[PDB]
Amino acid sequence: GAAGAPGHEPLLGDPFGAVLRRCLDGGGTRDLAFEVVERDDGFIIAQDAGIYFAPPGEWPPTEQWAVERARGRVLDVGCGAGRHGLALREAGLDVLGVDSSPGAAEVARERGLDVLEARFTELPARLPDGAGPFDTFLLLGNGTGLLGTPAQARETLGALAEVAAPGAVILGDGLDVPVPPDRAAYERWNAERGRPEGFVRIRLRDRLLVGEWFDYAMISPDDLGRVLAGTRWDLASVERAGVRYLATLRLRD
Amino acid sequence: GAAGAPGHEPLLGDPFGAVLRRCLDGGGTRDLAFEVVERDDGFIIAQDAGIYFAPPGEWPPTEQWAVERARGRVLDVGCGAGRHGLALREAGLDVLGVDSSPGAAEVARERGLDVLEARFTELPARLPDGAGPFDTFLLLGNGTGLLGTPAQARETLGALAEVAAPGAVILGDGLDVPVPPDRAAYERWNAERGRPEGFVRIRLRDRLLVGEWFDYAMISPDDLGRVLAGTRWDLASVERAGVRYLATLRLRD
Ligand SMILES: CN1CCCC[C@H]1C(=O)N[C@@H]1CO[C@@]2(C[C@H]3OC(=O)c4cc5c(O)c6c(cc5c(c43)O2)[C@@H](O)CCC6=O)[C@]1(O)Cn1cnc2[nH]c(N)nc(=O)c21
Ligand SMILES: CN1CCCC[C@H]1C(=O)N[C@@H]1CO[C@@]2(C[C@H]3OC(=O)c4cc5c(O)c6c(cc5c(c43)O2)[C@@H](O)CCC6=O)[C@]1(O)Cn1cnc2[nH]c(N)nc(=O)c21
Ligand SMILES: [Cl-]
Ligand SMILES: [Cl-]
Ligand SMILES: [Cl-]
Ligand SMILES: [Cl-]
Ligand SMILES: [Cl-]
Ligand SMILES: [Cl-]
Ligand SMILES: [Cl-]
Ligand SMILES: [Cl-]
Repeated sequence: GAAGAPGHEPLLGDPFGAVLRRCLDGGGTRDLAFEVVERDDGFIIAQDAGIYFAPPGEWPPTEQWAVERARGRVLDVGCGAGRHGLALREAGLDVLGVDSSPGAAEVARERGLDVLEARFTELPARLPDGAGPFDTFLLLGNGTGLLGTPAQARETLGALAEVAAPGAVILGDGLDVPVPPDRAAYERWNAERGRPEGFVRIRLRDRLLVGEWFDYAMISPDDLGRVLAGTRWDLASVERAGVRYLATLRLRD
Repeated sequence: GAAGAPGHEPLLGDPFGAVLRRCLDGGGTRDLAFEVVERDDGFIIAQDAGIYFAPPGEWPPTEQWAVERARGRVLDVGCGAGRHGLALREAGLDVLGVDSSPGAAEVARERGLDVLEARFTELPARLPDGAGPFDTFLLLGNGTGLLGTPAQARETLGALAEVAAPGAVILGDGLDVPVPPDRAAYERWNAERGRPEGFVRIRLRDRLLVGEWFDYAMISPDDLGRVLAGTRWDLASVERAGVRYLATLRLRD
C-alpha cells in the first residue's frame, strides 16, 4: 500500500543535498544523516551520509588508488560533498568539481572545493574558457554506474571528451557484484520493459522531499567495454579489490 | 509520484527483524544496516541499526540510568535486539524480553536473551505461570512513544499491571522535542482526521518488505500523565537529559 494523500505527500526537490547539509552541520561524522534510495518497485536501501565526509584513509581502496594516480588538471565528475577533489586540492593540484545537486555543490564549496553546478552533458557550455582542458577525470563512488544507461553514458563521455586535454584519462570505479534471486527478478522486469540489463531506476527520499528518477547500475568491466564502443574512450586497465574495480579509460582522437 | 507496479511492489513482512539480522551477521557494528521509517504522508527518516547492538556506555543517559536502577524480576518490554536485557542478564538479574517482531526475537535469542514473541496485550495469556510477577518493566528506546495512542497505551499498561509484582515500577524513557513547522503541519492533519495530537502513523521499509502501520509519538511528561489517568500507574518522577527523559511509573492496587 502506497503512502501519501493529496495535500500530504512528498514534493520534488533536492534530498541528496539536504542530507549532505544536515550531515555537515552536525560535524560531518557518521550516524548523523542517511541517504535513502527507493527503486521503482519500492525496494528501499540506505547509506550513511558520513561516507561523503570521510578522509582518504577510510575510502574503498579503488578510490584511494584513483586519487594517488591523479595528475594535471583534474575534473571531479559528480563530486558529491567534494571528498576526492578536496584531497587533491590539499595535495596541490588544480581541481574543479561538478555536481547536479545544488545542495551538494554548496556543501562542497563550503568545504573549500570549486564546484560547477551542472548536468555533465552541459559541461562544454557552462565551463569558463580558462578552465581545463582536463588531464584527469574522476568518476568515483561507483562512478561508472552513475553514467546512466548506455545512451546517456555515451552522451556524458562525449561531453568529457570535448573538455579533455590530449592524453587525458578517466579514473572510474565500479561494482562487479553477484546477482541474488531478488535482483534477477528485477532484471526480468527490465527485459519486459525493454530496459538495459544491469540498470535500476531509483530516486532519493528524505523527509518530505523526493528526487527525480535516475538510472543506476553495477556494471562489470566487460559491460563497460561495450558502452565505450562508439566513443573516443578505450578501457585501458582494470584493477580489482573484491567486488570493486578501478578502470582507466584513455582518450583517443 | 508513488513507486511500485502490480507484481513489482513491496510485500507485507518483518523489515525490522530483517534489518537487525543483517546487522548482526555483519558483526553488529555501525554502518552495516539501516532502519528506514516512512510516515503516512511519505515522510522518510532512517536510523543506524547498530544502535540496537551498542554497549551500555554508548546508550543515551536515560537508558543507562534505567538499567542502573533495575531490580528484581525484569521484563524488557519491546526488547529489540536485546541490548538492555542482555546487560542486566550479564549483571546477574532474572530478565525476560518481549518483542512483536519474529526476526528481532530470534536475534535477541541468538545473543543470549530469553524472549517471548508476542504483542504486549497478549502477555498475561502467553507468559508461563513460572515467569514473573515482574518488579521492573523496561520501556526503553523512546519507550513511552511506542505505547501507541492513549487507547492502545492504556490497554498495554493494563496487561503489564496483570503480570506485575506488588510495588512494581516501569522505567520508561521518552522525547520532549520542539515542533518544527513541518511537524506542525502534520499535527494539523491529525486534527482534521480526529487523531490524537503528538502521534505519527509510520511503518518500516527494507528492500521489498514493508511493515504494518503503527502509531508513534514523542510524548512530553505532562501528556504522559494524562494517559496514566484511568490506569493503575502513577507518574512518580521524571529526570531529564536534554530532550530525553526517564519516567518512573509506580503501580498501585
Ligand atoms: C541523528 N539525530 C541527531 C541528534 C540526536 C538524535 C538524532 C535524531 O534526531 N533522531 C533519532 C533517529 O531515529 C529517531 C528514532 C526512530 O525510531 C523510529 O521508528 C522513528 C520514527 C520517527 C518519525 O516518524 C519522525 C521523526 C523522528 C523519528 C525517529 C525514529 O527519530 C521526526 O524527527 C520527524 C517527524 C516524524 O514523523 C531518533 O532516535 C529520535 N530522536 C532522538 N533525539 C532526538 N532529537 C530531536 N530534536 N528529534 C528526534 O527525532 C530525536
Ligand atoms: C553495507 N554493505 C556491506 C558490505 C560493503 C558494502 C555495503 C553495501 O552492500 N552497499 C553500499 C550501500 O550503498 C550502495 C551505494 C548506494 O548509492 C545509491 O544511490 C544506491 C542504490 C542501490 C540500489 O538501487 C540497489 C542495491 C544497492 C544500492 C546502493 C546505493 O548500494 C542492491 O544492493 C540491491 C538492488 C538495488 O536496486 C553501496 O555503497 C554499494 N556496494 C558497495 N559494495 C557492495 N557489495 C554488494 N554485494 N552489494 C552492494 O550494493 C555494494
Ligand atoms: Cl554506509
Ligand atoms: Cl600533477
Ligand atoms: Cl565554486
Ligand atoms: Cl541505452
Ligand atoms: Cl542512528
Ligand atoms: Cl536485583
Ligand atoms: Cl527464548
Ligand atoms: Cl486514543
